[PDB]
Amino acid sequence: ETVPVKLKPGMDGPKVKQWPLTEEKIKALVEICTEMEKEGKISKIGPENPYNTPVFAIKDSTKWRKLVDFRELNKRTQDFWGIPHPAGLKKKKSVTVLDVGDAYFSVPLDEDFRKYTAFTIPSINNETPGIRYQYNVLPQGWKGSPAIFQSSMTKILEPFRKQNPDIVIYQYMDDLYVGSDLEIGQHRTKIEELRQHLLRWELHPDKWTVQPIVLPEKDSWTVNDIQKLVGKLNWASQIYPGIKVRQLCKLLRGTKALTEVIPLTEEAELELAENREILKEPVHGVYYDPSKDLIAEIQKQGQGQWTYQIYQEPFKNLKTGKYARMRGAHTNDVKQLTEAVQKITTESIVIWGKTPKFKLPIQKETWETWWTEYWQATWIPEWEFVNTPPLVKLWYQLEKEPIV
Amino acid sequence: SPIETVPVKLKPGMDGPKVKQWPLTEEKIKALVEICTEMEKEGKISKIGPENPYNTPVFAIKKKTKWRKLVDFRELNKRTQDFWEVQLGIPHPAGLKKKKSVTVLDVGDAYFSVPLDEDFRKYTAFTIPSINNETPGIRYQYNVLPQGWKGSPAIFQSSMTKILEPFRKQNPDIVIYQYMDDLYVGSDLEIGQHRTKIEELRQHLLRWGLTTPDKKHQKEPPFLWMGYELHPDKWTVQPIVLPEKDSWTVNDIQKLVGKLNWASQIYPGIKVRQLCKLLRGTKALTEVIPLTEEAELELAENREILKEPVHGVYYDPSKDLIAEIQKQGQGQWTYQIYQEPFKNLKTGKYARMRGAHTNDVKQLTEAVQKITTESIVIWGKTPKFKLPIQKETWETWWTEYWQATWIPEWEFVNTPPLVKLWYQLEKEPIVGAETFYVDGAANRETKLGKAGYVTNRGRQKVVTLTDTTNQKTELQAIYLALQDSGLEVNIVTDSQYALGIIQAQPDQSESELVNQIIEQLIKKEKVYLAWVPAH
Ligand SMILES: CC(C)c1c(OC#CC2CC2)c2cc(F)ccc2[nH]c1=O
Repeated sequence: ETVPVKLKPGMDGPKVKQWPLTEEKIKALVEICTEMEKEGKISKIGPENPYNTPVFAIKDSTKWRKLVDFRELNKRTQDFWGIPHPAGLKKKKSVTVLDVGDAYFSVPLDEDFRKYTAFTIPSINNETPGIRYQYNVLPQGWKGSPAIFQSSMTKILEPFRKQNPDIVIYQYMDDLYVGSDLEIGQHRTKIEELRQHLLRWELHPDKWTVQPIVLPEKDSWTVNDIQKLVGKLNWASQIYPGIKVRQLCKLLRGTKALTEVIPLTEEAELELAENREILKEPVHGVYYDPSKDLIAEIQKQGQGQWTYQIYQEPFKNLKTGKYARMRGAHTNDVKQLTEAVQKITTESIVIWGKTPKFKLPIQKETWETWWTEYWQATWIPEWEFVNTPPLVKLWYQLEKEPIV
Repeated sequence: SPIETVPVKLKPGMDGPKVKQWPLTEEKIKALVEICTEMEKEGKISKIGPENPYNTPVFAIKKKTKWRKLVDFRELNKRTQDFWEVQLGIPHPAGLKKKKSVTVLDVGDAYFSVPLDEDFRKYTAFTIPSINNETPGIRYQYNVLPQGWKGSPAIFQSSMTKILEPFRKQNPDIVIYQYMDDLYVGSDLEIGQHRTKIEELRQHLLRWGLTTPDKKHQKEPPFLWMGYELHPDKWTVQPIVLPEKDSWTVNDIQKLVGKLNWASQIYPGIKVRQLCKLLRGTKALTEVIPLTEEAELELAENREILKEPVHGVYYDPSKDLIAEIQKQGQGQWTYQIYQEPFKNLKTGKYARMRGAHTNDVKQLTEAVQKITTESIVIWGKTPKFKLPIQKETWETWWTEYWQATWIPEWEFVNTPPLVKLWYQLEKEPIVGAETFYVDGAANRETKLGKAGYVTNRGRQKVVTLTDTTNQKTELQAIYLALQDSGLEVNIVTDSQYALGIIQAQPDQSESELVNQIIEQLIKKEKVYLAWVPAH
């Protein structure tokens, strides 16, 4: 049967415009839609339906997959107060994700809500009217879906959860994250055991280390060196108030050549040591607030490197990290970025079970024109475009990297 | 017609219009009476009575000279629900495929050929007045899509789509384009074959109540489409005419600049610098400004350029897609997309985007992205690019810029001027070079400040400025530093904005000052900027 879903009090259906798609992207979407059409999952609609949601095609695979941007619809969809986050997921040696998105087509969607799921397939050079459809079943990418399908979901799962009670199973949107301490083989053999089970109807969290800030060291220091140091530390004091640059800043008294060498007074040398001590650990009193938005900022470090911080309150980070381009992205910033965004967001999900709000160091036009070409996740986080403060970068560029 | 009606409802709990009937003369009335008795029988409208509280004002106008009629749905419309947008994105000539034959059927009384949602009909009610407010006037309502009603166009095109679904499938090698009341039909069949099919189509329409003629109103190539004349083989640009007068008003000069500006896209060389100039301090649209010699000149160079025939080719899916760009001056770019040399599909240029502070590579980038999007639309593919920038320049810039950026597959083409970096701040302090410790300080309220420097070498200076601001001094400090130093300099500052220049190294800004500093930066052989915390 169908449960009566509605929109949040006084909210109207999305009416987001379809962004231009590639030829190959459309050809696949039409294919994909005619099938679903036939299969009864979707039905063409008229002009009397004024709503719309963007759609696109993504690919690990070579068959194309259909992806709908239900961000607007979701935000407008009533709430259902799902599954409480399993604090333990983060402490697993290895987690694997699975796309249980296909399970929804099975359940029908309240007839009175369908109109809001409208989406449109564009036509090159607009030589054809777009192809309007709407859903008859639970849509992949909608929040109401995993929910409405919860009873059925849990149901099917138990038998495995019990055969394997050392394994953790978490559901976000269309995904399923399975975490166990087993060894790679025994793990993946046990997952396929889970796939099989599911069909009859590689993350490693514990390795994500919290990385510190390492301050340079030198045989000799120059006016510039100290100056750069002072700049970073001063900023850094916004996090650790104990940090002090008074003795150092004294060594900076005088109009001398940037390249000149300055001897470090013992006072200064202590001050530096005292600062290295402070930075040796994350700042105290930072705890995640579930009733507060999660935020992720990213900085482009250059040479394919990227740094990020996930926080909720300025300077009170919950996690910080680096990202190095993946083999292949060599001449593409956008690829690294989207790839990076996807990563962070999974960790985010894996840890607090919710996607963060992003601040991306890219221009809106550039992002919007190409992020889809490198997107792979079923979900889509929220984002905003910004200008990276020259200092925020400089500080985190300072983070510590392995010995080898 | 036997086409299923589209369910229509009024905006959120509102009510149908109840505007009173404008008073007319015995003459305008007898006309509307005539016309309406016709429509009454053609089945388009129906005589109703006192059951209906709704009403819209009907009018009587003579066109170029029989008495016609006009109904004003302004109200009904503003009360009618919303529909999904009607083709706002139309095709662009360069996106069309060439065809053996192309026909344009002018679907007649399109609107009035489609059934109105019976439920909604009541709202369309209107009334034919009596001789100077006598006894009750004649009352009707529409049973088909009304000319001028909000939901019409949207509802008509759907109907047209439903109706073409069969034929289309059945005639893959036949391509149709619906737009307004026109049907553009092309194909690569043989002229007779074409003719036959057209007629088969034409008849198909009739089977649903679509009159579409042949013989009289029948349109004939080329075809006028937003500034172009379209031929099946190629397209050509509607030759644009600039009037010659001895009295130009502002209005005249703006509209002129307008048409010229449009011409800039297609035609190479169009300029309006001197024309725009004439608008300076104008006191009235009707004002008469005399064209300077300079204006009279370019106006002349433009008339000549515009008397050149610019023709183009259509999209061939089996050939590469190429786009080449030129930097016609700072912040201005020209591009042309073609497949076979010199046979352009489309061309165009981007106005000097006067930003707060960027550089040519970034700007080049943006032009590339605008194009890319355009293309994705027109051809659902993106072009291979030919850019006037060395691949080495690119690599150096991009790989170090603080912001994510990209350029799809592109190739270098040396068609000067090339785009290049005007300078590059040193990565490390310059050994040997003089060090300038700069500082600017101004009273934001009295706008009185000073700016100066002191080098490790003993040089020093200070200048007092009136009607300035702190940021300005800060910059002027840096400006004098650059001015008074050799070809290699080291400059330290506590200016947060200088920290910006360091990260973006802009080669053009909104501020003349920043501009000046740039001109200086460009001049040194080596410069290392260092920012240090203030106070
Ligand atoms: C069927 C459509 C898309 C089509 C044409 O119809 C059309 C149209 C609107 C003016 C754009 C068309 C018209 C021409 F005058 C020349 C080439 C053409 N090639 C085509 O593929």
